[PDB]
Amino acid sequence: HHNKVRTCWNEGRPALAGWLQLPGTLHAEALARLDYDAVVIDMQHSPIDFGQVAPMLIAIELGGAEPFVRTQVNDPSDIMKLLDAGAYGIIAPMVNTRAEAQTLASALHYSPRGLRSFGPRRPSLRYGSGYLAQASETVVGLAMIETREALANIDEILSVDGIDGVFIGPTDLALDLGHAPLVDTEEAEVVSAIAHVRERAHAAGKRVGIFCGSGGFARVKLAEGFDFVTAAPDLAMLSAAARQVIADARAL
Amino acid sequence: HNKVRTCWNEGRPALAGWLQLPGTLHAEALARLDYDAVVIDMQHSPIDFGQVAPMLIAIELGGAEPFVRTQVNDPSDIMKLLDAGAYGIIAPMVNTRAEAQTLASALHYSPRGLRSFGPRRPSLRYGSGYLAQASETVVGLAMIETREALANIDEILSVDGIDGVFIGPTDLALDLGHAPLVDTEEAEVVSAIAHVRERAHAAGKRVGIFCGSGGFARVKLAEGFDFVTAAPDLAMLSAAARQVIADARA
Amino acid sequence: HHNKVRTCWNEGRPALAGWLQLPGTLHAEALARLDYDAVVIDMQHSPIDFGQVAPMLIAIELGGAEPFVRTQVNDPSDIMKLLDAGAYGIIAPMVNTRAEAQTLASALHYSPRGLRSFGPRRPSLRYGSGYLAQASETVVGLAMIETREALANIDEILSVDGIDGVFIGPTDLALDLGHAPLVDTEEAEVVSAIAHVRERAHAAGKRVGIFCGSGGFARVKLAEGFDFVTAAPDLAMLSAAARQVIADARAL
Amino acid sequence: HNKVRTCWNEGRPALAGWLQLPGTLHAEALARLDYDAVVIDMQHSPIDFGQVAPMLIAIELGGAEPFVRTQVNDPSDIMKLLDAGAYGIIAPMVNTRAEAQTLASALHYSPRGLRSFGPRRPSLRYGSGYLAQASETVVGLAMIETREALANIDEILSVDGIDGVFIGPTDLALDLGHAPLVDTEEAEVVSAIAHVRERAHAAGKRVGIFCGSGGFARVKLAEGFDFVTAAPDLAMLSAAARQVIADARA
Amino acid sequence: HNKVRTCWNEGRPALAGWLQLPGTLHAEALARLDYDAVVIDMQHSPIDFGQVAPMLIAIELGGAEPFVRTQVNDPSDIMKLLDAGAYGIIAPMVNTRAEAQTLASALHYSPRGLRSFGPRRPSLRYGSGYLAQASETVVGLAMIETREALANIDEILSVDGIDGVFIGPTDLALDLGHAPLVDTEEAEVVSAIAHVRERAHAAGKRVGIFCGSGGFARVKLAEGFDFVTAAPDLAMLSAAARQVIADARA
Amino acid sequence: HHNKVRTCWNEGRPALAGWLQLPGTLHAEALARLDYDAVVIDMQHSPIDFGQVAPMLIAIELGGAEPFVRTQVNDPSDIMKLLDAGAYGIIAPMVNTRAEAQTLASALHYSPRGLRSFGPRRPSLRYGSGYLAQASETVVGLAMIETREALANIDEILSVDGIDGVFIGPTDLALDLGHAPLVDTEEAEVVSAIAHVRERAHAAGKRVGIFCGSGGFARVKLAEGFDFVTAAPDLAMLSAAARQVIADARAL
Ligand SMILES: [Mg+2]
Ligand SMILES: [Mg+2]
Ligand SMILES: [Mg+2]
Ligand SMILES: [Mg+2]
Ligand SMILES: [Mg+2]
Ligand SMILES: [Mg+2]
Repeated sequence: HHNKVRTCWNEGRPALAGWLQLPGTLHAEALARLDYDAVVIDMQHSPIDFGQVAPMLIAIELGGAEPFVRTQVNDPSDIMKLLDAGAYGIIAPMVNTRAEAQTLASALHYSPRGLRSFGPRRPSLRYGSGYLAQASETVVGLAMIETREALANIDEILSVDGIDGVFIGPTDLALDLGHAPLVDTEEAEVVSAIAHVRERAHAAGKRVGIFCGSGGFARVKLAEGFDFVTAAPDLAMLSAAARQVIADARAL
Repeated sequence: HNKVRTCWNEGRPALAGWLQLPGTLHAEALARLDYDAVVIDMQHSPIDFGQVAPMLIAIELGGAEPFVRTQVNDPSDIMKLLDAGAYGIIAPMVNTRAEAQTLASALHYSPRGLRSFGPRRPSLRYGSGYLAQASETVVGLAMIETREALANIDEILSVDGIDGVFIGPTDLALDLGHAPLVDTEEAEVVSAIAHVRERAHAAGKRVGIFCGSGGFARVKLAEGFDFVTAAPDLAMLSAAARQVIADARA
Repeated sequence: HHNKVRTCWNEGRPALAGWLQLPGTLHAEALARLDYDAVVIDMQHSPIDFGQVAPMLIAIELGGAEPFVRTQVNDPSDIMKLLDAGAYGIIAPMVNTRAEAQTLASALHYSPRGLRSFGPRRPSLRYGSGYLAQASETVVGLAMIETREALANIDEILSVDGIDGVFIGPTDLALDLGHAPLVDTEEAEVVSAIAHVRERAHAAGKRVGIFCGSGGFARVKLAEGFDFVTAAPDLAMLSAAARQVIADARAL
Repeated sequence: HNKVRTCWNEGRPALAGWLQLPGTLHAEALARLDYDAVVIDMQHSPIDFGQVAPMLIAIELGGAEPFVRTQVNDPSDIMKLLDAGAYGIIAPMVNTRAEAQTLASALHYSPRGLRSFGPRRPSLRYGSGYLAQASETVVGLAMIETREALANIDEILSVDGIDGVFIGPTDLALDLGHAPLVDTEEAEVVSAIAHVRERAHAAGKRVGIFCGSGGFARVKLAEGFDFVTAAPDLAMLSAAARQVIADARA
Repeated sequence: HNKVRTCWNEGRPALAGWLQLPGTLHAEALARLDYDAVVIDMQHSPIDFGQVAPMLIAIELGGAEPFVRTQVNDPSDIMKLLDAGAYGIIAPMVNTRAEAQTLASALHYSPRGLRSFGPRRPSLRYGSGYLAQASETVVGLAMIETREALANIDEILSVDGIDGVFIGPTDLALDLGHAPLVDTEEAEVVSAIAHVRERAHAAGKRVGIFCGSGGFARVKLAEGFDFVTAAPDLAMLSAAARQVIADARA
Repeated sequence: HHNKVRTCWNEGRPALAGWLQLPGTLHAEALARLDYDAVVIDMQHSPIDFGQVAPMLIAIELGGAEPFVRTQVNDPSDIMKLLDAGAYGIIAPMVNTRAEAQTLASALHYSPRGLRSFGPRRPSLRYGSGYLAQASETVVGLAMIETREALANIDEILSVDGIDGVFIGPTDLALDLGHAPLVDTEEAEVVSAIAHVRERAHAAGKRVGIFCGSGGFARVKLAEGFDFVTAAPDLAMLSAAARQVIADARAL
């Protein structure tokens, strides 16, 4: 009867999250049982549709981790349907303006605080009769910052009461600033942009998250005071592991 | 051409992946690494027929030979996988000559076996001359994972219509009264594994083995195993995630 | 070769409809074979995606009931794809303005009456060569009224020629008015709002539907002159039935 | 712990749900009611392996022990369900001691049976010490639904590796030449059902029964049945919908 | 009523479609053409149980009798398809009287067979009086596709609980040592096919045959075949696409 | 390592494409192996959802043909998710204005040329390390012209740099102009409209495609200089073939 990421935050500690681009329940449960506070299912840069995300949310919850979704788009009706299927954290792409941040906030909260439609199929099963009283606290909402425009509008995005804060996509931010879309990019202008967003989030009393492609990059981001750190995509970790196993099998 | 059979014909072993996670994306990505084949496990996984079918397509596009470790040595199940573009079969619990003959029966059209004719995907890969070459397009391995199979190894290896045997060493360890540890050092299990390899090669047959690590796979290749699997997608992914979390949390 | 809800209406009788939040064809056919005129598949407050709705529409039609969908969102392209898969009734959420009611109407009718795209895969199989001539009559469209704004705009929503009328969500209307989201809410302000919408729909020569959580509430709504009454969600009926079976099994 | 086995160890019977409708949402909701277990029917339903797999997860999250009534007493099918987190098995058409031995063979690792080792989901629930306790994590019941099974009840009950028997009373009614009515009052069927219960308890074994109603389930619990199912999701939902329509239409 | 059985009772043969492509849309569209039945092939296709279930619904809505050609003559597989609204069964590799008896056992409730009782979809179509008429709602055909089946034709035809036999002429051609060509002119295959038809009609039983073309189907109907399939969705679609491309490219 | 449609165009030859409304991989691979340059999966006038399109794209690529998708809607996030699943051609419906053509272009190209989000799961596997350098060339984008409005705005639609050109839906264009939605319509006003669009596309140095319901109509469109010709829908070809087989089986 608590959001595990929110419990971390209430203790003044960051949350470490997994990141799934591969559909299915077995790896979802296994990774949820490791020392992850949450597991983010990526519905943007993956082949995971609604049909496949639904049982994965169940598997992550059984594993003991908070099920999160990175959506395809900041669409209120998509986000509401994931909340009612037991997604307890939302990362919405391409939040570039206050109005887009208000669109995300609108989907996370029942009236009067937003316009979330009422039919909480799975949250009512998890939280029971006392769900509606605490519904807003059961859900974490992060607006993605991955453009020049979002960078320019960061203080107006952070002024929106109904979002917990922001989630940095460093590779898309690198690409939008005219740099190589490198995994864990340390391009100086992108590093400055990322530090600026982190500073503005904490100045506004808001949370800041970041996508990492490695444990090493995630350690530095945790040391820099990021509230929500993801590492690393199941597909990238599996491909790296398989390459290494093959190299060791084939070695002289 | 069957890429495993090409390895063997060029005097080289095959290195194979091993999938317990359903889905096409990791299947294609691992197929594109330096694997000759990728085995889809339909026994110790939740992969049903519905999920295996597009995975075989994804492995083939990746450039690796799609293999299936079946739930059971059942001829009709094996025939449906062959017609869906499974070009290698590893059948569990082949403990007798008669069970090895049941496996062979499913891999070959009449007169050599009783494979039913309707090759939906092989006829697309191989074209109208598929029948003449059908037996050579498929690799069949009988699993050795019991004391009984170990006792009957010579009679299993006498069946002309299987390429040879595939050692399941965790089940073999368990059936011998030892811990079911992958890549075991247990003296009796190591002796039994070497024995099966020696008997397979003495009978002019191929021998494969399931491995949990690249380091163990290297030794098995050096010992002369024809078909070496390393390592299950789920085991590799869990180990990689544990390590990433340890690096993140210092 | 008739919409069964439209046949009820042409005889001056209301239609009684089922309501499915559980995916699958077996309960869909079984409930379609009961004394329901239609069966609504809920794609908003359920885990039912397009992949799962498609065979359910087939099952409801075989059962003898009119297949309806309550969509996730009033999106024309979503609604058109359901019509071409054999959805013969559409209930669109969050129709708060005339322009939003015009967006719903646009999806239900071929040019010149709307902008429905032509490729009627399943309706052409049901209706045969005479489909295009009667296509608009084969489909029932209802705009959902579940906000203060929709209540304020009810006469402008009802002025849209291409919708059959409106569908009241009483629980969301209760929540949006600052009341408890109760099943079959009788909160006085919500009861007044609901009676107002019914009066305005019938004054405009339009149909009014309502969601019910019970047979008892549905009987009253039919007695009040509602044209389209749903009762009750498969999940709620199944959970209530299971609770009662367990209570009888465990009794002294 | 296996929640049915905990009931039994604390001298209480288990009350179970029964699912013929595929999907996770009703499975979790019913699991969260006062059911000790929820049986997924893979025989008299359209539930295939693809659909059962996430349902077992949903029941476990709900707090109930996930059970499966299989299509057939097939060892390889049963082993794949155990490795997907089925913690109870009800196998149809167990008519002989040999068929009861086939069921037991699938539930236990060597030396006690021939269960293949690769416990994907049980190793996640139970951790690295799963092998030592694997047999106790699983409840196995042989179905009694024929005159033959009734005649062979003592020989079926002599098999040490099954917890006991599960009466399918509609099929038993049909095979005795009576109407296949659930919760039957047919004198001969009631006598046969009481006989099976008496013989199971005399052999120190558990007895279960399929029920169509809460009222019949109450009597079966009062008679000393260890495992009582009431009632199928489809039958409960159809009855509830008929009643709602009758109330709506006056 | 079973629409194939209605044809037969009115002294007419049935013409059937044949589906190797999964999905409901083509299944309903072809069901609405002048086919009496539509066979879903679960052997030489990637159609699993998950995909067959909604296809049976789609064919029934179309107005044609839904049939399944199973992967194997397995009673439990056949019973699950009957309870999902398969109203015709074509079982492969029926080579002996005992195998024909195994098919009959699955199609009939006790006392006539051992069909398990839980008719989910037939009870919705036929209502509470389904048991009394269940056997007549289902058409059962044993496949003849081997020299052995040909040799045992009289003993196969002696089994009262099958409507008759279904010739698989490509497999029969292959097992006789000929090219597995559909609609073959091979003298010995044509003689064997006529022989099976003559023996089926002499025993008061029905005979069906798989055809690759409308022209061959016309001849088989003129020869007195009771159940004629023409032609597989995949073969018809590929031929149609080749022709469209030839017309487009001049 | 080339888009097969783009290779045709670079040789000054048109591409011939298949058209799939039936879900599944087996017919997709079989048709891909015929003398088609591409195979279009229709996600608008079909029951094919994302879950079903994903393995079909794999099957078409294995067959040797370029996998294309006709989307349900011109939605950037939908189009991006198909590109990352190995859709290498996009046909977007209801492009009626320059701004709508700019919305399509925005989804097909990484920054600076558009705003495509970076996570190319399947294109990175096909193209390897040299993908980002050539990413825009790997993808073909066509705006659908199927309304009066699109016809009126054809030169403004064709002025958008980031689209290869346009795709004519002749049946929807017939319907929107107040004519019968006939397969391969030769309604004089529709034939004039279609010739006008073809002339304007080639005057702007842009490509023009067209949907055909027959090989005979496709031959004429190729002879008229259309760059991209589809013929014919799998469902229509299969139903026609089945009718003919039945007629031959039943003939005296
Ligand atoms: Mg609402
Ligand atoms: Mg055959
Ligand atoms: Mg259109
Ligand atoms: Mg084993
Ligand atoms: Mg039974
Ligand atoms: Mg992005």
